[PDB]
Amino acid sequence: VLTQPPSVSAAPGQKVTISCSGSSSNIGNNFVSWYQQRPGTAPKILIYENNKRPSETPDRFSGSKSGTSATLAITGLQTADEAEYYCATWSASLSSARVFGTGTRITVLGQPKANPTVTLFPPSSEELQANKATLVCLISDFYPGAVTVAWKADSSPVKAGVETTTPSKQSNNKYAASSYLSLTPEQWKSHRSYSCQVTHEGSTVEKTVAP
Amino acid sequence: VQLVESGGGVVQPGKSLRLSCAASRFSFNRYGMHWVRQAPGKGLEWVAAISYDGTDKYHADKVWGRFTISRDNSKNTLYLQMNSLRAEDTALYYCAKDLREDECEEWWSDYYDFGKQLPCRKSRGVAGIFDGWGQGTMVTVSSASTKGPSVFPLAPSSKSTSGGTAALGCLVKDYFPEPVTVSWNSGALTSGVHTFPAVLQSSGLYSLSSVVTVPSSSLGTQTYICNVNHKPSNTKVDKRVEP
Repeated sequence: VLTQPPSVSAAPGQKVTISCSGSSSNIGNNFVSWYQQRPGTAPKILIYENNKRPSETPDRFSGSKSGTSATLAITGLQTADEAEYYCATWSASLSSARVFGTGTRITVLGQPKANPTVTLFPPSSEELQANKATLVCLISDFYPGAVTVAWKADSSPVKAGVETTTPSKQSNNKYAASSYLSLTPEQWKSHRSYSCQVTHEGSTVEKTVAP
Repeated sequence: VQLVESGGGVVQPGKSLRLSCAASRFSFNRYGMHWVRQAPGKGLEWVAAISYDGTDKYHADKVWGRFTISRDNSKNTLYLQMNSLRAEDTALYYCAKDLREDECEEWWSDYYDFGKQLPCRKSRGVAGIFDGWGQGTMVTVSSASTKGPSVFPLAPSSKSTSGGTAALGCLVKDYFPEPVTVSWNSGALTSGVHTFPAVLQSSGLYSLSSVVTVPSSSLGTQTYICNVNHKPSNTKVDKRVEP
């Protein structure tokens, strides 16, 4: 369990922080390291053992830690920092996790933040007679391109049967994405509602449907 | 640090596969080695790890007793034997170097067996943090072949209407391979059209959906048809979407 914000952004040259929270089983008693995965390439080591900097890690990067939460800090935000950042914890000699973060996408803002417009379609009657149920969440016109999709039955979180795409760049230089929830007709008509919750830059949009 | 993964490809569930990693420009036999995977495009997932001498091994629970890690210090190569593959294992597999330069601090007091060498009793151990990374080798696991899409309508309704405009679309589900063309009313309807990129499901089959926004006043008088074409399966469908 290393929950970590999907999106972090700021104007050029501004300071930024990334959080990395979990339980006590991972960093309640261990060490945390950070990694930078840039688009179209493999991850690099950024920071290891809470706050140690390699030679070719710019001094703008710095790590911190407290309780069951780690924190990476970036100063003078620039294009070279646009990438995917993961925190990691290898307390392996005993237990697992053993796990990486979520993690976070850094973005230098070229325009104001745009929260996503969400539309949720229920299963078609044509599909239900084929003994199949599929809800469709359509996420569009958001910036920066990174969202968190959480599906709900009543209020229970469901994680089984979810398929979510990675964000894609629209023609208007914004982003889009879609999430599919596979279901059985029983489960569909059993619960009084199903919801599609999208979090983005601290804000959240929610849509719901029912039989 | 140079690391080169190899031995990935397409295989059906239940079959096996042997990955290799060629290490160079560092004292390979002094460092532990890690295998980690990354599905396109989710987060990182640690798979396995092995100590510098290969006596201590580690495996995640998802892969336990199904995957097995090994190494050959003689040839500076790392291996990962993957048996009984599943579609859940579909990912890009990286090998990674461990930061810690390990050493033997305590030996046993008898040779083995034969070969006349002394096994190490106690070591510093794996750190275990991933210093260097390779480019990764891609592994696909699915019994998915050519297959035509099932097209279901995404009907308009109160929940899809706002400000006089209504949203309606089509769901193109479970097809392989890529791509599919989706248009509306034989190309007459272009304004307000938005075709989202497909999702690659665990089954190895693709699914997408095309949605269009229209005046809700046009419903009942204007007909809307989504024209799907998947040339590989030679399927051409024109599904009429209605309330």
